[PDB]
Amino acid sequence: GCRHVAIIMDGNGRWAKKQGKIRAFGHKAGAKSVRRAVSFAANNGIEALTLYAFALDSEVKSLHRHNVRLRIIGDTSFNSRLQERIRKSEALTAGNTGLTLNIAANYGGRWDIVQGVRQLAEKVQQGNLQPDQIDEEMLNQHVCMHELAPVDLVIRTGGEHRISNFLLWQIAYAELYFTDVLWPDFDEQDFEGALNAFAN
Amino acid sequence: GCRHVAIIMDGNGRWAKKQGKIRAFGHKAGAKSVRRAVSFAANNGIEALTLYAFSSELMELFVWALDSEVKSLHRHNVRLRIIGDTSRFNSRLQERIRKSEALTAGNTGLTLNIAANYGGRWDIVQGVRQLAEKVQQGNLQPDQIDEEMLNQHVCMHELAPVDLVIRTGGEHRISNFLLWQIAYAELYFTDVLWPDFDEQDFEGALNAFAN
Ligand SMILES: O=C(Nc1cccc(Oc2ccc(C(=O)O)c(C(=O)O)c2)c1)c1ccc(-c2ccccc2)cc1
Ligand SMILES: O=C(Nc1cccc(Oc2ccc(C(=O)O)c(C(=O)O)c2)c1)c1ccc(-c2ccccc2)cc1
Repeated sequence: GCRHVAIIMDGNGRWAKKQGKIRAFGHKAGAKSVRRAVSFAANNGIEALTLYAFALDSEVKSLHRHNVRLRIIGDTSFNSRLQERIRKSEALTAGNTGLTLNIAANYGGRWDIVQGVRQLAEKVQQGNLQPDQIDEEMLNQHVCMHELAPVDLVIRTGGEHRISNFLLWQIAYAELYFTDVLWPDFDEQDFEGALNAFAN
Repeated sequence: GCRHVAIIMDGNGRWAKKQGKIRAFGHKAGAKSVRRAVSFAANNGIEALTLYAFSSELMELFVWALDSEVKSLHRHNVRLRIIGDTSRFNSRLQERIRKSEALTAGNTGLTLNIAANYGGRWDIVQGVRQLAEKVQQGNLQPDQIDEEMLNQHVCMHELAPVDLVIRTGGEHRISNFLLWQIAYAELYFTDVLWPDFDEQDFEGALNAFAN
């Protein structure tokens, strides 16, 4: 019963340079693998896919047309026009009922926790909330994706075995799956394999 | 070149099940493997070792270890720390904890951290609450609260960062152990059950980290 999958997409650059091709060539194949993995998730009743990449404006109409709700997690506070274009893609797809897609942009798991500290750190400095009252269930309501299904499964491609300051709070009970396959190569069968690991 | 290792010790019960023995046999065997992992770490230049048992489904009866192992660890120059929500506990064994720490705090060999009802989420909530008082006490502008700062209020802030997390026993989860602290740590999962995790398995992990 897997509902929320998070992916550290790695090996974009490696994959390209192995073929004697540039940094961007990998990111075009990487963008194609992203889509691949998005249909796969939508078609298998995954409710939430969170992608970490460690311009989108050309994917938006396509994602909208595929019933995908687009949300950006991270520190965007980015030049003012871009921030408004991000809001416009969010709003556009806000009514969609299919897969929820979260793209990490200048995101950090520690930053995420911080942000949430401060939402409470002035829910206090306006005598609204007691230190004593501060608990987990609370702080959780103030971290990214608290409205979404809890993260079940975290996938990292590219062969490294670390979280690298992707989700920290959210991954307390997630399954963690590391494959050497580089992101541009990661396909439906790679994805199913991770899903079966969860299932066992 | 790895300074701080944290270990989720799992597979004690499966280890005994395998031989048709009750859980308790595995626990006794796991106790031995802990001693073995503590020596290894002291004699292989590790500065800090952080140990988290893992149930899930008798755990308390880490009182046994506290009462039986402390004076030996002191003699071996091991600095003993208990991390976790201990406020929960009975007064008298809260004192035993406090007295074991006081005994060993000036030891300059291995720092040994023992997780007792620890949760990575609890750790963070605790760090925060400290700050949330520092706000309702003047002192601190919430403008000011950043990563460096909350870091200083989570467990083990005064030690080298966690470099390597080992989890034995087959499962691929943190299970709410360290969270904030494992941000950049290497994660190492082996199917060896804890009672069988020896020097050679620990060496494998350290050699894996080194690349
Ligand atoms: O608790 C410690 N080790 C330990 C070993 C074995 C089992 C175990 O708990 C389990 C695990 C699995 C199961 C199951 O069912 O799988 C069960 C069950 O359900 O009964 C119980 C815990 C420990 C205690 C104290 C120190 C220490 C303290 C102070 C100073 C120095 C060191 C270090 C480690
Ligand atoms: O770690 C435990 N004991 C222990 C004692 C003394 C030294 C020591 O490690 C060192 C450090 C430095 C040196 C050195 O400097 O050489 C040496 C060396 O000389 O080999 C050895 C380890 C322990 C912890 C928990 C349980 C337990 C768990 C659950 C239930 C019951 C018991 C059992 C044993």
